Amino acid sequence: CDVEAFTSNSSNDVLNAIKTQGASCVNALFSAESRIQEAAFESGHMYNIAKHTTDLAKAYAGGGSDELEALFLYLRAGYYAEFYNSKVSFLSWVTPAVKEAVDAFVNNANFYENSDPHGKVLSEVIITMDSAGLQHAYLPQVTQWLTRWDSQYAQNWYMRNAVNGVFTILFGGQWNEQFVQTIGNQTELAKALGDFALRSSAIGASDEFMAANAGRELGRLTKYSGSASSTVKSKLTEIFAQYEMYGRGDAIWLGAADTVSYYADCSDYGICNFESQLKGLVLSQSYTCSPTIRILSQNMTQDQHVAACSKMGYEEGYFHTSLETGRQPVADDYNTQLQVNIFDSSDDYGKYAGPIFNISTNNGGMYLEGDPATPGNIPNFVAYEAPYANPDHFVWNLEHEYVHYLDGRFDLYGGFGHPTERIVWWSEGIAEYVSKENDNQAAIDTIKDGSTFTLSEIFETSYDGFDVDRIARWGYLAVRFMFERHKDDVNQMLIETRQGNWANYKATINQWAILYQSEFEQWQQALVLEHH
Amino acid sequence: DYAPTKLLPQQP
Amino acid sequence: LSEPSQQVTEIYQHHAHQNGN
Ligand SMILES: [Ca+2]
Ligand SMILES: [Ca+2]
Ligand SMILES: [Ca+2]
Ligand SMILES: [Zn+2]
Repeated sequence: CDVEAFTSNSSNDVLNAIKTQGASCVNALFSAESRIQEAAFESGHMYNIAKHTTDLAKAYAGGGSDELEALFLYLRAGYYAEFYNSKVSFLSWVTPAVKEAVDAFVNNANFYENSDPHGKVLSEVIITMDSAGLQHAYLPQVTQWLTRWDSQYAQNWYMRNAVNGVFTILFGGQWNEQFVQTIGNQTELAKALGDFALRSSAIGASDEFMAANAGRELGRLTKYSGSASSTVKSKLTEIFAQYEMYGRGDAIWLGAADTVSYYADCSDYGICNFESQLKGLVLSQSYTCSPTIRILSQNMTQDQHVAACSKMGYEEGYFHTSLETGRQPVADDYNTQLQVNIFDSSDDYGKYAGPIFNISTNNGGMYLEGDPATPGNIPNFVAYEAPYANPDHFVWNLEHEYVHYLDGRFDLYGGFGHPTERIVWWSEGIAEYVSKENDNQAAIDTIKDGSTFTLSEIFETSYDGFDVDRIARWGYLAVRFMFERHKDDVNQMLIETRQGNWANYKATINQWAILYQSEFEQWQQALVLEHH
Repeated sequence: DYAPTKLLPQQP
Repeated sequence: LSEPSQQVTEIYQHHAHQNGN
């Protein structure tokens, strides 16, 4: 691959680069430096490449096409770059050329072929329909794909990938005015979407995730009005009747229940309060570690419960000694016992945690402090077991996440959003320091590699960049440094954070960033040299 | 939040 | 509410935070 060859001002050079280097090298443009993106995705390049793609798509004879896969990937890579790069912004004549190229592939006699080579190009075409803002333009095709799908198509990895892209189209259509204006009247689409979700042959099959996505997008259709409304309702009713909230088809049932509940009246479907009934069914084991920790789990062994409780129990005492808490909670905080909610797997977490705890689940778990002052507030850590998690509890991220509960109750006044200064360095650093103590090779490695952060930079860390190196490793390094070399300052900072004096907290660590930078650097040196 | 798709998962 | 799931979902991710109402 040679990414520089996409920067030429001649569109023929760029086309030659796409053809000769292929989709695997085009992948680089999604994350290339801005200079390359502004040059690769000139409006003229997008136009000329779409015009070439139109002619190639018209001639396509089935059986896949490495070149068309690369061309459509490039075009939607351009829309990705345009969305995230303020210096990439297409002129108004780009998208009609892209729409013409999608049209050429859609109108081809081979559009509905079932093969993995076809699926590879078809995938990039369907995603381009969303990336290019064309969600309103191919609803008959979405309908045909939903109705044509069967177990033969489902054998092919790249056909599953491609057709699953129609749910991305439905989802992205929410921001498309022509789509919103028309989707409520798409009665055939609604029927095909419902019947796709109802395919019994999807249960336990490689395409079950698609039927689940269909159930979700069907429930989302209740946010629109029009001649399709009664078909949407009928099909949702059949989903809720055919499947159950826990058991066969529950990914489909719960996918639909989530959007129905948010956008519609749960009582029109008989699914009100389903979240609390689901919780009792999925999280059916209860194991009380102590007055301050209780586990609710889906399917853990007794050995796992005992090991989780003793690991958290050890961290709990270590936290209280290290943070010099006196076991005195902050004021206005009645989160007296952490509830640790452990699902059997990442998949189970993705299926059940969302509705039970009203959270997004594209993550490795999370701690919900809630509002500690409200009577009835429940502090919930939501997690899952994994085979490569830590023995002997095998709960992913348990030891780190548990510290957020203790830091929240004993160090930081208020709910999660109460601070009016940045505190990510402390929150994440103390969770790493308490849970890992001095066993942190990754933290050493990020000093050794030559790229470092100052105290001042660490204190400004945010979740925005999602720089996990800066957040977790350098957060840990700064916390460990302050504990080992300046514990009295930490105790002084904690007087302010415990009371919610966030300005005093900031003024306090501002002093650290100027005074201690050079010692922080020597401390890193000693840490590296100890490793050798 | 709407976000345009990056890459699709390849076959293992 | 969630976006549709891709064919592959990562098991060993970092945590999130915030809203669970
Ligand atoms: Ca288990
Ligand atoms: Ca708190
Ligand atoms: Ca580094
Ligand atoms: Zn954390």
